[PDB]
Amino acid sequence: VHQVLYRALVSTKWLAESVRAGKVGPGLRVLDASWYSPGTREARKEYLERHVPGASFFDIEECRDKASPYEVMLPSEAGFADYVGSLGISNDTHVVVYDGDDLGSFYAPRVWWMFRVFGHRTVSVLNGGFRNWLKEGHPVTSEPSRPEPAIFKATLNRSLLKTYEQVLENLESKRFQLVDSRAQGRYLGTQPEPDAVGLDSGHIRGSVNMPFMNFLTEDGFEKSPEELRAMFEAKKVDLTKPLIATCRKGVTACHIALAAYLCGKPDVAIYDGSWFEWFHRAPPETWVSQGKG
Repeated sequence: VHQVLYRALVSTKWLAESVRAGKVGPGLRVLDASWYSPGTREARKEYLERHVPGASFFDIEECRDKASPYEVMLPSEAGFADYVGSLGISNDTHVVVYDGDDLGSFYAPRVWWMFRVFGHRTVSVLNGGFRNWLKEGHPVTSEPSRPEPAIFKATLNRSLLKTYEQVLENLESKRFQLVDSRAQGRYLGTQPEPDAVGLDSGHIRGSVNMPFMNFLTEDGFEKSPEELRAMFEAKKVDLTKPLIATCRKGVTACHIALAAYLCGKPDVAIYDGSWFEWFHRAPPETWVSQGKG
């Protein structure tokens, strides 16, 4: 089972029984892919302390194009491959991803999207994250997880990724819908982009703003299809037409993609470079801010 539409979301209950069943192994690998702004939370430490039994830590910082000047850029296929392989994940395993965000889901979508872009379809996100796992009393541990290495092969699926040149052309073709998942304020230019030197805020021209946190519920669970569908709609985003999601560094843009997929559209592509690279590569005329004119 890989699918026309594979199980994008698994539940806590689901994960718990699998663990109990002794399901975690070569066919099922769990991953913590938590990441937080420097000086706030310590993901890896947090992970070492308590993690779903048998879970591994997935390091965003390690898994990327270390050689690019931009933030968290996709690694190469070989890179990706060796990485996931060492975590004991083969082309045959079903990958479950989670993060510790208080919102319930921040970085997990990113990892989900990363597997897919590299050619794996059997990957899913724990709905309501570690937040929920804990809140429900599921089993936690600090024991070390040491998976046996597996061989994984990956293949880039160019259609789920967009580059600079491609978003630029889109400026003229207008063929795909550009949706921005950043906080309204950063989108509008009213608030500044954090963790950058000289980086101005604002958005690519003709982009639409869809704040990630709007797809989650107070309890930190994904909204329901009916809910998601009405959202894209109220926003004048047509699931029927082509769509490109962007953000700051192509992280929460993945929340646009997962929401579309549970809505039946699995082909939302992600602008990995995002605003960070855009701001440093494009002509200023291509963007706008509710400030610096």
